[PDB]
Amino acid sequence: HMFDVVVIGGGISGLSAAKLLTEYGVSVLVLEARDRVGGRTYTIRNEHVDYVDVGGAYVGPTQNRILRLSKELGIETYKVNVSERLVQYVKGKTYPFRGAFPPVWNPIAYLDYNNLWRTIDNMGKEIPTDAPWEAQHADKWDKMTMKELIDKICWTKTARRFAYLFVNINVTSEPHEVSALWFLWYVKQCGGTTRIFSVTNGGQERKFVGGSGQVSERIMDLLGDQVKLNHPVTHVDQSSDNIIIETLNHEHYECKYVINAIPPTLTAKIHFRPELPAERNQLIQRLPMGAVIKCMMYYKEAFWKKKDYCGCMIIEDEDAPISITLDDTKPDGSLPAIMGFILARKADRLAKLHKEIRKKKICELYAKVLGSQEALHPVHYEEKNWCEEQYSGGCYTAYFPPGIMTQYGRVIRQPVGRIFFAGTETATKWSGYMEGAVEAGERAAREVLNGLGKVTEKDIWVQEPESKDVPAVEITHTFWERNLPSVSGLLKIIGFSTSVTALGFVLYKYKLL
Ligand SMILES: Cc1cc2nc3c(=O)[nH]c(=O)nc-3n(C[C@H](O)[C@H](O)[C@H](O)COP(=O)(O)OP(=O)(O)OC[C@H]3O[C@@H](n4cnc5c(N)ncnc54)[C@H](O)[C@@H]3O)c2cc1C
Ligand SMILES: COc1ccc2c(c1)[nH]c1c(C)nccc12
Ligand SMILES: CCCCCCCCCCP(C)(C)=O
Ligand SMILES: CCCCCCCCCCP(C)(C)=O
Repeated sequence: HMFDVVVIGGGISGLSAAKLLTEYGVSVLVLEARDRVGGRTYTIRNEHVDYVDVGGAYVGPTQNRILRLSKELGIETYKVNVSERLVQYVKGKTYPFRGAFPPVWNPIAYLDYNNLWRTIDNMGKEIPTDAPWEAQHADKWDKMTMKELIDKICWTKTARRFAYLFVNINVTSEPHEVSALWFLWYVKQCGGTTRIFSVTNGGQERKFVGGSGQVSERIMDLLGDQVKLNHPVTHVDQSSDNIIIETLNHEHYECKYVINAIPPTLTAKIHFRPELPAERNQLIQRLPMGAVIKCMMYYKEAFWKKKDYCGCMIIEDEDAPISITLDDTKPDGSLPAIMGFILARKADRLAKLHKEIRKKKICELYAKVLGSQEALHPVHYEEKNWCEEQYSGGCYTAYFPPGIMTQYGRVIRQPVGRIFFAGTETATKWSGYMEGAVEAGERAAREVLNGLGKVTEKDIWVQEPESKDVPAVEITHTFWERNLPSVSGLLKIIGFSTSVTALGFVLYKYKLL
């Protein structure tokens, strides 16, 4: 019952924190609300699936903390399948393709699309990773929704529609719901558009053998009985020098420091004393979670592979259940599966259906999309609705509605007295991700170790050596990607050379050429 540190939450962020503190000889108790660890990562194990991640799954280049943390725990990664053709499903029609983004054949649409990604990334360049509210344009951009920005950026309908999907896919919410400032920041802090969206050399490159649930399971092993499951913290009281923590079953723990390692929306329910600053209380009640239902469809045979598809479908169609999928076949070829997400508005919609109506609907879309009736004969179906996770609030992460970032956002990871705040939402790189959970756990641990006098100020924020197993190849854009004009830019240029072609006709008739 008496510890130096209590960590509230045994997600990756909380366990990381607890694991670091333990290395330093500090006593830590982790108080985990659920009957398991790992939080928004959850590897289910039954004999239908062997194992499957129903929560966070993927890792890739530049995600150095999670790779290092997982490697040290004896967890191996494997590459996501992209040997075959990706597909785009738009307007009833399936378009196979290669590369990260679907091809845009229409020349004007192409300039639009191209300019959209470059502009997302250039606008990002201005946003400080760790102080987005300090952006030169923070106030202006934070007032916009991402729908407004997209519609301001994009002339074509294709580009707009796609960009709205891009939003859904990344922040599992609707572009009208999210600040353009926060969204530009969110893609920036994941490496940019190409890194965030890609499989190869991107955030979706890899998965863990045996599941990402294992990152948390094994740290809980190392911590032994220093991790208590079924202890949701309901009160935290730092009035006196021993902080008193109370759990839902009325147990009391005391400690010198607390690391809050749960998302904002759950932070918002803890009864703190003294009360948190009023900015902070506003902040943490105004960050909603996104909406995802992760659905895994199992088949006997990876029939998509026969048709030369990898199982990655980018599904751009309002009435389709799923938005995006990946092959989820086991690394040795066994238990073939498609992983699909139901995202944003569509998740809230679909969640009101029965499971077997959701199943049926997904199989039908897949038959349609992959053009094969074999899609209608799944051998098993696994799903997790994160909207209905009481100790998660939703997935993958919190979004910032317009206004919130410049109004209350500065204090997102500021300590309140001896309470330090971890959780992926407070990470500055790959925040929203398992990677950002580790950055944030280890940095809060270090904030506590600085307090205990065991680590210096300089040492709180430590950069991760690059993984040698999964190194980061640099994202490059072609000459044409860099320099093609936006639609609007075309018009400017064309006006300049219709004009001048005219003057070369004035000069030619005058004969002064
Ligand atoms: C469907 C899904 C897909 C995603 N895909 C990916 C992916 O492919 N790659 C990736 O990197 N990330 C992905 N993410 C996000 C990733 O899962 C999270 O960013 C990461 O797990 C968050 O870690 P955390 O430690 O910060 O928070 P959490 O994992 O939420 O940990 C919080 C912990 O606190 C507990 N808790 C809540 N309230 C209390 C309380 N009051 N007291 C005590 N404990 C409490 C919870 O039970 C939980 O165990 C996804 C998440 C989901 C749900
Ligand atoms: C471009 O194709 C995909 C496939 C899966 C994901 C994706 C893009 N972006 C994702 C994110 C941000 N999280 C989980 C899965 C995916
Ligand atoms: C002046 C018109 C602009 C020219 C650009 C058109 C590019 C289309 C072909 C590239 P893709 C392989 C389909 O992405
Ligand atoms: C003068 C206008 C015509 C320009 C030709 C268009 C070339 C597009 C190729 C696209 P990428 C090779 C992927 O960057």
